[PDB]
Amino acid sequence: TKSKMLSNIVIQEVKFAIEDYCAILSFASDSYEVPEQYFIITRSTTERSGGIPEGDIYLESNLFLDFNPYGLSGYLLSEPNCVDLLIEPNNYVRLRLIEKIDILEVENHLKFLFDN
Amino acid sequence: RPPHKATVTVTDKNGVVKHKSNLVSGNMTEAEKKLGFPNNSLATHTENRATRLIDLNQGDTMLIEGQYRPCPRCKGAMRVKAEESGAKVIYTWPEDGDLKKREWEGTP
Repeated sequence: TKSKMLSNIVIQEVKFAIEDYCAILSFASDSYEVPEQYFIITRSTTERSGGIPEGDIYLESNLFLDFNPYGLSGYLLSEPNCVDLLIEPNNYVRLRLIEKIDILEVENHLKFLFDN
Repeated sequence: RPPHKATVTVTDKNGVVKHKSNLVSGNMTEAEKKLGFPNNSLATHTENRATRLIDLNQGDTMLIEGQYRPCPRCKGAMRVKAEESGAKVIYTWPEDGDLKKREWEGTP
């Protein structure tokens, strides 16, 4: 089968924090307090604001769409300035980053989140 | 999908129930909304809400009986809550026909 696209959203803001033993990578459709569309990736870290990404990676969204929250298997970069999140089985979510966003900086956070 | 449910009991070091309430995810409050994105969405999970329900005193036990294995930011909320309070925080959830358990304890 071809991989099934679950969602294809434009992203204006990407943020990364490590807070309360959790790495947090967020993709927001706008810069408001309650963006219209978002995905958040999270994974435990061994230290409160740093340390080692640990455990199962987790994915979250406000959009009404079915997917395993623990289903992330990886990512792919696509043109133009696209992050494709691979969700098992054989699904993906396309996050088209507006041009301002340094996609290599987003990728480095993703390499962190998926490390071991 | 139906909201996630949790039952939250806070008992103090002597055994007195200080709090027993039932909780649901979803429907962000304005207090929550003021946290900014993404923290405000992250705060509408049952476990995160529980840790923000009631302040804990040293020696308290906050029991949070939820429905799903604890999410990463949920775990960190319950850990930070226990460490910042010098109290015990316990989370349970059904799995394989049982209630599974995780605990965190701050040591003062």
